[PDB]
Amino acid sequence: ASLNLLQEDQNAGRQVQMNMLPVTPWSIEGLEFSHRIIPLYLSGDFVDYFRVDERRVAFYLADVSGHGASSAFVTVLLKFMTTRLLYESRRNFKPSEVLAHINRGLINTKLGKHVTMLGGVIDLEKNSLTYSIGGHLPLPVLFVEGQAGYLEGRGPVGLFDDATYDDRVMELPPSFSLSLFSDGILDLKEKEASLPEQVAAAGGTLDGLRQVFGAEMPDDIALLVLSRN
Amino acid sequence: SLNLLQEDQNAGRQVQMNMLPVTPWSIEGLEFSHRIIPSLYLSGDFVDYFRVDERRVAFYLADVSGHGASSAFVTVLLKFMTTRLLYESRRNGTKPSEVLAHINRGLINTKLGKHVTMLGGVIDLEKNSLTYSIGGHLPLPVLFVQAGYLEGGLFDDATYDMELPPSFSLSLFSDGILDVLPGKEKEASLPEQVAAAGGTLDGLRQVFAEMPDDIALLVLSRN
Ligand SMILES: [Mg+2]
Repeated sequence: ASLNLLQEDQNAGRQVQMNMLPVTPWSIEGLEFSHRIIPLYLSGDFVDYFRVDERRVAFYLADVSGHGASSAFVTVLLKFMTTRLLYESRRNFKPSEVLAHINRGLINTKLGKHVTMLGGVIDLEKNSLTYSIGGHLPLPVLFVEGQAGYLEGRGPVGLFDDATYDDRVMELPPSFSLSLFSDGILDLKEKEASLPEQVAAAGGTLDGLRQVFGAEMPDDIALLVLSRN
Repeated sequence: SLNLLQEDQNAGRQVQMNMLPVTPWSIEGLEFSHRIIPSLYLSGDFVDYFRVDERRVAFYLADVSGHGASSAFVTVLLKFMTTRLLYESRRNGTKPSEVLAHINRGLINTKLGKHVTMLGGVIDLEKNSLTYSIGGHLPLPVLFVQAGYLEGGLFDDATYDMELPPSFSLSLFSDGILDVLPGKEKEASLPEQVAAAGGTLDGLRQVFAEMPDDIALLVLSRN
């Protein structure tokens, strides 16, 4: 079947991204990392979290412009740049500077695609969380004791040559649950921004609640939940 | 259903159409021309060639494992690494094998089951010297003057490793070969033969399907 072969070609691209993303649930030093990406097979949403010298933990949720194959190639680039930077530190950092490097790579006529991502670096020893948002995507929702709210911040998404990126630091309670979301919200533009903050609270902050969803979605949907308690 | 996926597949095709240089493009007497014929829209075969301080020129022909979307992702990766390294290098410069190694380190460990097969070459315009470095088992480049092969990476190993005539025409080829003939070893001694008796230019490559494997060829000519 003609459709058969191209669908085989598409699932070869989906199968290839599954290996690229880390495993879940993955817990270290009390922090549990869990992600759920729901792709037309090839997604523009990609989440990645890696260990750094057992002292610093980094993670991000990125969504490339639109969806499908076109944007699926950019997620490949991001995973390369990130892991590469670590090795680039040599055998022998404000995240802002990372989103900047991510930015420079995109600008050089690289498919003319821009990615919106939320970057977060956590110091395990001093319970410090330094997050840097570069996109206009729905802010992160951290959860404490039955209540949740947005960690607000402004900006460029990496399509301008001048960074102008600003990142903020925040300390972590003994029991916390940060949640990162993609463009999809259905799971009034701004009356829909208040839903996630209230819905995430009232609902089980664990990924277990997020898994319950499994007719495709207009835009790719992907979430990352970091919790410790 | 199918029409939607077709429109998504065509998007990945148009993005790679601009990703590759224009043809034919000639500099200092050297004419670079390539012809990539995808089987399923998205191809694993990618060719690229760029200027380097107008003294040295780099070119390569890559074939990622298999074909389609899955392998199409790696080509974008190769395209980035190369143009980025030149921005990294700056003044000092410093070997096609050394770059074949930078590409090597990036792919392994960050990727599973998608190794690259490449024919690397850097030519010094000033002294008429071409430095070739092959890392894949793909069909050797076919020299043109009578033709002939040139003597010559998923593993952690890094074992990756000439004067040129006044008139010459080197040609790189993919793993795919259609000879419309009845005749592996005999099909490897034929390219050198068919390439000679046939017009060395892309002109002939332009005239002449689908799978099993994607087909792409790079032709560097000088006369
Ligand atoms: Mg999107």
